[PDB]
Amino acid sequence: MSRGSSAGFDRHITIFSPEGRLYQVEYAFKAINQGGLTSVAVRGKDCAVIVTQKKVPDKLLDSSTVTHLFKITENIGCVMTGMTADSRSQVQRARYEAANWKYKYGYEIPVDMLCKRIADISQVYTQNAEMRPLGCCMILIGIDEEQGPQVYKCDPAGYYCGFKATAAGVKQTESTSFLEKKVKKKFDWTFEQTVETAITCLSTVLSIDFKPSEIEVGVVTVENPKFRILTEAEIDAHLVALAER
Amino acid sequence: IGTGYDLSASTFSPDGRVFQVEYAMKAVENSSTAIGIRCKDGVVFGVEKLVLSKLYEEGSNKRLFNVDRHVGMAVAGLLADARSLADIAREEASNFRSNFGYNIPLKHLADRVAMYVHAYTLYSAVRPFGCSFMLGSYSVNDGAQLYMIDPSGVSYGYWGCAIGKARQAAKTEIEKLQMKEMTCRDIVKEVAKIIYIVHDEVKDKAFELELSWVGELTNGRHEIVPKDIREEAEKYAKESLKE
Amino acid sequence: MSIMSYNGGAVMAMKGKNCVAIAADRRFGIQAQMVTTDFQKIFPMGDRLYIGLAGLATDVQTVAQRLKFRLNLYELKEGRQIKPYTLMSMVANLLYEKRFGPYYTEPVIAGLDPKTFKPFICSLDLIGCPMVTDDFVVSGTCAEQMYGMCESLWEPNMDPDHLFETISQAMLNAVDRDAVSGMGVIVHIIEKDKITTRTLKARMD
Amino acid sequence: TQNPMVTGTSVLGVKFEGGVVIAADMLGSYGSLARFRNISRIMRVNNSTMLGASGDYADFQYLKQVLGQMVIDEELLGDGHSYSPRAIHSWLTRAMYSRRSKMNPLWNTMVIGGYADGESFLGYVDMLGVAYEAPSLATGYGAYLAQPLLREVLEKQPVLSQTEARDLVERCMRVLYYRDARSYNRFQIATVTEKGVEIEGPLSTETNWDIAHMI
Amino acid sequence: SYDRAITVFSPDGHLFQVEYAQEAVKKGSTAVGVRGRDIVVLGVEKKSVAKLQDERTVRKICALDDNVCMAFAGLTADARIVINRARVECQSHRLTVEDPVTVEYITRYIASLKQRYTQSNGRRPFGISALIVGFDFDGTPRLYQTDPSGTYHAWKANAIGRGAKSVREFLEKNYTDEAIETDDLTIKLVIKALLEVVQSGGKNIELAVMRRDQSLKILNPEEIEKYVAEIEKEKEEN
Amino acid sequence: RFSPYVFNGGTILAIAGEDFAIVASDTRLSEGFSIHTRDSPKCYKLTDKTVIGCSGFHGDCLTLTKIIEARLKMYKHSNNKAMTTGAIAAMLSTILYSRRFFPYYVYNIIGGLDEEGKGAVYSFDPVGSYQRDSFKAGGSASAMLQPLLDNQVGFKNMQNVEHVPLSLDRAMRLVKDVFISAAERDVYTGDALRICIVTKEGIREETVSLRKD
Amino acid sequence: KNELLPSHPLELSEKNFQLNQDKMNFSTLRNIQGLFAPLKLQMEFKAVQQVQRLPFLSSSNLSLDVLRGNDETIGFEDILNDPSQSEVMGEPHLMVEYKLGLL
Amino acid sequence: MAAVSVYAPPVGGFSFDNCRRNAVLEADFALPKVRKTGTTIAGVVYKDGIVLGADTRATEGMVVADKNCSKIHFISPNIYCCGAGTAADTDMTTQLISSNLELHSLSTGRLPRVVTANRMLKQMLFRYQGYIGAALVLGGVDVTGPHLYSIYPHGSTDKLPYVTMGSGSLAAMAVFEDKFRPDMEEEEAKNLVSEAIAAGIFNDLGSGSNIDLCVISKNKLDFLRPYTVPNKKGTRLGRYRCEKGTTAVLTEKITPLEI
Amino acid sequence: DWESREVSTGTTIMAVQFDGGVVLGADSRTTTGSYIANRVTDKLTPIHDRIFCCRSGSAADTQAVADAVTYQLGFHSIELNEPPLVHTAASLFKEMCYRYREDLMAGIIIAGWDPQEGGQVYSVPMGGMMVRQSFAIGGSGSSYIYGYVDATYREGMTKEECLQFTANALALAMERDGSSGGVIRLAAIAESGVERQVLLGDQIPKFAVATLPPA
Repeated sequence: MSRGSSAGFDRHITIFSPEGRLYQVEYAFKAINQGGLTSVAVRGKDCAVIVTQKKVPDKLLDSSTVTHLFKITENIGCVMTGMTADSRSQVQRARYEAANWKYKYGYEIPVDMLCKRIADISQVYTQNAEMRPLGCCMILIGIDEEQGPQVYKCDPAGYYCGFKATAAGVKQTESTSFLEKKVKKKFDWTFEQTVETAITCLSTVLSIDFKPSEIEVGVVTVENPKFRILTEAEIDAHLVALAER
Repeated sequence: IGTGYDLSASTFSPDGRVFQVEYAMKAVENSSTAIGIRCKDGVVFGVEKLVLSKLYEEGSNKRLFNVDRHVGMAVAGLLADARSLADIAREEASNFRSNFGYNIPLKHLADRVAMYVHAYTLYSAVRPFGCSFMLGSYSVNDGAQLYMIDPSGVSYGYWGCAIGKARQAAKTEIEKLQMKEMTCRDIVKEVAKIIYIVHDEVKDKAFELELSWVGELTNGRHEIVPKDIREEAEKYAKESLKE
Repeated sequence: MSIMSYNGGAVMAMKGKNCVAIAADRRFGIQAQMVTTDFQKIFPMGDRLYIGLAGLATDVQTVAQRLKFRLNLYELKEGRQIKPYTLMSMVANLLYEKRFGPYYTEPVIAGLDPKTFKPFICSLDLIGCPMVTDDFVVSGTCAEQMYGMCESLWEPNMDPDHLFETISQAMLNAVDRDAVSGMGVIVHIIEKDKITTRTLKARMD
Repeated sequence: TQNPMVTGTSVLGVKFEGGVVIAADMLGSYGSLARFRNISRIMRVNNSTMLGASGDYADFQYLKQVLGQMVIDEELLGDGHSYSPRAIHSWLTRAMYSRRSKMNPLWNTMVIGGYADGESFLGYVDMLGVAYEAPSLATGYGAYLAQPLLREVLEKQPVLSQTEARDLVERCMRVLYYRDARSYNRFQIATVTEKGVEIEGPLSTETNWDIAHMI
Repeated sequence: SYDRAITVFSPDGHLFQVEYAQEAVKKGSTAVGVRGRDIVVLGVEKKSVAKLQDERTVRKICALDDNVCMAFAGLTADARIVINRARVECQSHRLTVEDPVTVEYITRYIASLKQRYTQSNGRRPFGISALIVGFDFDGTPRLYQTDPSGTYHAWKANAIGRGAKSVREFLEKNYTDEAIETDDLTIKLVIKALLEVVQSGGKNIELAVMRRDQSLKILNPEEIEKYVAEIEKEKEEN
Repeated sequence: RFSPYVFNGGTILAIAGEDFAIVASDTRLSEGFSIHTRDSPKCYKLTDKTVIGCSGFHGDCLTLTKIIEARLKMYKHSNNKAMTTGAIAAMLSTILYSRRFFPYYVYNIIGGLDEEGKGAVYSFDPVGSYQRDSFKAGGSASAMLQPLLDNQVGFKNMQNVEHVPLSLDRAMRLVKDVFISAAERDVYTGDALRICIVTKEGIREETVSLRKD
Repeated sequence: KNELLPSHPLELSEKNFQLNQDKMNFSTLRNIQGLFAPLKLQMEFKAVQQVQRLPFLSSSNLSLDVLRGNDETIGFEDILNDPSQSEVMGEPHLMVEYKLGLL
Repeated sequence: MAAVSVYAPPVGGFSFDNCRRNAVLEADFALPKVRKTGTTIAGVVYKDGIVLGADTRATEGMVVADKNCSKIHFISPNIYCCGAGTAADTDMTTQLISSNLELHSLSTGRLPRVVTANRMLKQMLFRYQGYIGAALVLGGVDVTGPHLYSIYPHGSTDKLPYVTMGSGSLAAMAVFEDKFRPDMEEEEAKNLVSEAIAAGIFNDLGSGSNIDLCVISKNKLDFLRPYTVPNKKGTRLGRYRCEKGTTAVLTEKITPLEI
Repeated sequence: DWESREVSTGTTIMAVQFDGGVVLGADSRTTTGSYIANRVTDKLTPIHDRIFCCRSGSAADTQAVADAVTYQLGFHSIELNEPPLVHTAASLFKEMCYRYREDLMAGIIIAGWDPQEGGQVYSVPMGGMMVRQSFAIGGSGSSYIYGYVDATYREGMTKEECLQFTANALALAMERDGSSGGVIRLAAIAESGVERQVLLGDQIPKFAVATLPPA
């Protein structure tokens, strides 16, 4: 780094710990937790759904601008958890990479490749001294031509694995446990079923019943591969359906 | 508290906080309050510009910048960083007009400048900007749009906000103000009233109120409030403060 | 005049039964004036491997030296004798590295496989175009004469000594009809047991 | 530029008491083909400067973009200063000279009108960088056809009025239309005065062909 | 600290890293060179006569050019780098100017190189002191001494390395015009100085002789021992 | 193709004297067979003791004059003194040779008082070579003007003649006559004659009308 | 010198192919994204290139390739001539000083 | 190592610092030729996939250099290309694009798409401004179905049911226009391509020798190198078999090689 | 024998604007010299969902420019989260053509529909100039139908009327122009969508030939 490498093992990204752990990556994960929100993504056999809690702090704040659901391309959308600025930067980088892939290869980038590129950039961040890992987490969704719905979460360390039900944020562990319980019980996993699973998982881990304005839901289905943001009325309808049954 | 983690912007604290960005936010808080209220017709700015000496000519260290024909800029925090970011925004808007042939949307310009600030906060060679600013514009299609950018690099639209020393008091005043139903004239009068209310004459000896607005009455073009209307707003603020 | 005709040159390689032969002329001259009658156009690129370069003499020498550099580095790194196909690929890469301004030479490679001892002959173009043919490969300013002689004379499964006879006759009759080629012919007969180097008597005109 | 491609015919400018008036046709010709018959070859730089170009229209658009951006930026500065027409003339001369020195010149001949501080300005900038100020100007075939009449009138009467200058410019436009294959009937009169830059709409010439029947 | 960074000035005004390079120079073996009338001779005291080692590969006296010589005391690798650079510059000068390289010119070049390496804190200074000696175009004998800092000085007789001070006092006490007049006198003076530096002497003496219009030649151990015997006989006579 | 240079005409002439340095030029800017303008003096004053005349390609002339002015300002800022005529001549030579492979198509004549108060005339070529002369003519009609200057000022080919020192009035009359002749025989000259007289008091500008084409 | 004049019209283009590609990418980002993306990528490239082998030793530039997107792309540049097999290597100190800007 | 004054590190990439030699030599008097292949390559899109065709004659100038040349190049297990024009240029282009597509498939883990190869080829060719002479017929069967492209050296492509390239392309394309059916059978497509290649062979001087075929389908890849042998050498009547001692030698150097 | 000819589109491109959309049209012939390399090519390259472009000139250059502009416009639309404007695509094409006017030749006209200004037609000929036209024709065969389109063009034409007009003009061009031929490809862009039709054989309008008996 231009300023200079730090002294302590946990004070710099590059130098290792006696075990060999990199404490700066773990602190980036702690920053992701510091984001303050929780995001849940569920993969079905017909659609992929991402649900995250929307918290407009002040009335003066315009709720329209407050959103963590961003679209990378017309068919791929993402939900970001962690620092807002870092998440925006990663979203811009993913958009640029997807556009470049489309330009160079003649077909839309798969979700797995998008996260692979993002994770490679993250690894580059964690290896050099000048830069620092981004304190945010990326969860990408999209319908593949042959593999169907795909959900991938994409972390500061550089891990780009894919999941049947992804969770990220403050309540990542509890959401993961709930989603594992639900997955162990294999339902039909229809569109509305996946939406209900995500919403009820988030409500259970947050111990609160959401109104239409407290969450934002983005969906992408096989029939409609375009990334779609659920309108507040549709979220309210889903919540009413959950309440009834 | 990040005792050994607050020296570089590329170092994470054990809890996951970059303390240099927070120190930049505090530096912004050190500055006098600058408020801006968005209404149906447009956006009106207002800054409590403290005069350090009577020697300075009126208008010195202006906190209101015209980054584009239709975009205003009310800045707080360090003045030098404010000027630098204003120049960056001017280059961005110039470039958008040159390339796509039409005025840059307010949201896009806010995103560009916010990402510039975030990029500056990313590395250790450079330090995070010590200023926060408000980008506001009005258009016939886009409508009245007000945005605020934090030294961290966020970009959130507002119906009204404040940055500086008395941020919370101004925010409460704007909260109890019903901006969505008032015109630009009433909005500028209330902005002057709020600025006078939040000003602390004890700690701060004196200040000069700078007012600018962009809206339909200005034909979607940012400009300083005319001297007559500004004087009327100052008189109304004086009357409100007296009672 | 053609750049190849500036220095002349004529290299031929032929294949027999478990044996390969390569021959070249020994004339070096600027345009029409002769200088030396001992110029070397065939360079050893291994025990049972030779490469013959015809064309501009300076380009011939530069290509041979650079190829030897790359070959030595390759053999040191791998620790094994290079294969004829690998040598052909290396020559093609070397020539294509100078595609837009080329090395004015058309190398031909003849040798036996270091392991299988299978004859291998190939010819390269100006910019490194591989061309492997089981019958023969020729290169030089007398390509037409060499082609005619080889087509009229070559037979499958030639006995080493008679393979030498055939290649020597073809080269002699081809160079005797070319003005900028001749002044002696050198023939290398490469077999697994041994290699025979022979210099023929030719018209010094 | 290397291939002029779509070109302009000619721009005529003359200064009167109170400002300057310039005129140009609305035609952009690919070769001898008219093709584009509604383009405008006159731009308003600022409230006291005008500009007309003859040559590659793409280069004219590039200069339009650049000059508009400079004017917008200076207005944003809001320091109470304005680009005088002489300053724009000097900047254009420098830009053209630099492009010429780079062996990639802009193929337009530019006429710069203006009126600042009670002084009429009329500038000429060529492809190479030849710059000068004259009471009357004309580019392309203008310098051969219209310039004679303008110079004769001016050397007869040193100072003209707005109406006199407009009538003289209209007569010059008529002559150019009569005796120039790249000219067009529709033209555009632009005048700059104390009020500001005023660009008139498409105007046509009064054609006369009695000599056709005379033979 | 002040003594760790080359660029940082100490409060007194010292660049302590340059002085530490000078200390490293002092750690090196003694090198002695004197100047005489049409005779310039160098001498280096070998630290130890290491058996099973080729003396040719560890020589301390080298020839920058046909008319210039150089001996060093300090880090051997730095000396080799500086010698190669000096030879390259000598040839470049003989190319561009066509005239034989003056001792002043090459000494200035070496000093400039050392100073440039002292410039930045990223690069450490060359830890060597060089005794550049030779003849100019007119044949005037010239002896010079450079330092890691980048300062060069002409000397009638100088010693560098360990025990440099004592040898310098010896030379100052025993430098006379008569000794300079006779080439054998200068050679004997250098032998005596080096024998004062190291008691054992003999095989440890590495002496090189350069005369007018004659290339550098290193006397074999036979000649060195002959001169040592001459010095011993002279001492015995007294 | 593209031709970076065109000939815009123009004739310059400088005469040196004991206490004066006349720099005269015409005002005809003509490209091709047409006249761009009838008012464009080719002589530009640099300092109070130096006036430079530029003829040839107008764009190069303007650029060179602007560069000379900028360099004069830089010299004044650095050395805290105004550049002398000889210094200006040397700097102009260096500038001209700087663009040697893309030469300025400018004929430069520097006329002004030196440090001793004597008229100094420096003639330049497009490449940059220069020398000090007592009188010189440049531009389109240089060949026409020079012989009479040699005959009269130099008193060449004049047997049994009195070498009277060149007075100011005689110099002005000679300049007017030579430029009248040039307008008569050279199509690139006429309209007006700008005369810049550089004396210790200052620079005086005189305009004399010439016959139009 | 005449070396400044390209021998081939394509030579000047392909000699700076990587530089031109980076310039085009920066121009596209800056047209669309804004000033932040080119500046960010420039700092990233400077940081990765600042750490590598000394000039006389061939560097891998793995992080630079990953950032530039060439980690999985091969062109004629990578194969035709190997920087490892330079065939021409100057003095180590001379090359280091040249890179440092001293010469 | 090198000798004195080598400052810049080695610059990877093409080396064009060799055309001054070419200019000097041409000025001295009047360039040698390279194999242009005198090609006739054709391909069709039938019901199940792609059928490619090519000849096996490579011509240097007006003399047959190679009588058996493989002009159908491998790009991927499901994608193949045919080369026309400068032989070395097509070979290197196809090899480079094949390696890039192999890397892309390894990274993705799925079969490469024909559109990707077409995009890479055309982008590179445009980058080189047609200086690389690569007349290419690209065909393959990806997940989206069979695709056939015709890529020109300058970097222009076109997706068509049948394309022809090379000097003998006109005869093959005339045969196609005469006897083309939408949704042909495998045998019908093979026959049509073989007839087109044979017409090009027998009507174009640059084309000749044998006929190459490559049947690409979603099920199998059928590369048929000696598909047909229309032209063959005649029997040699007289025997010119040189006997031992026919040729006179001057020097003898027997060098045994250790085994 | 007949090689070394850069494949040029040799199109007759046409774009007519109606109320609430634009009608696009072009032939399908690309000739490498005089040989028809492709007779059913698609000259209407879509830039976005509701924006198309017509390519005239060098095939490779137009294809590369179209691909680059499509990439840039897609990225820009994703960034702005709004449907792209036709003027934005026209500006991108103009910038690309003007930057490399001396390197590539590409006569491209851009037509489409956006929510703000509705159906728009922009022409970007060689040189890099951009102008909005109610109807724009380009390519080698456009010269033979300039008078026809000038005479037979009306204001307020309906969608079907514009389609018929484009078909007639294009068919005349193909009949007269040797470089033009094949089939007529039409693309009517409106708010609802883009519907494309191909006219072949008898569908192509037929115009009676003189067929003078003595000839």
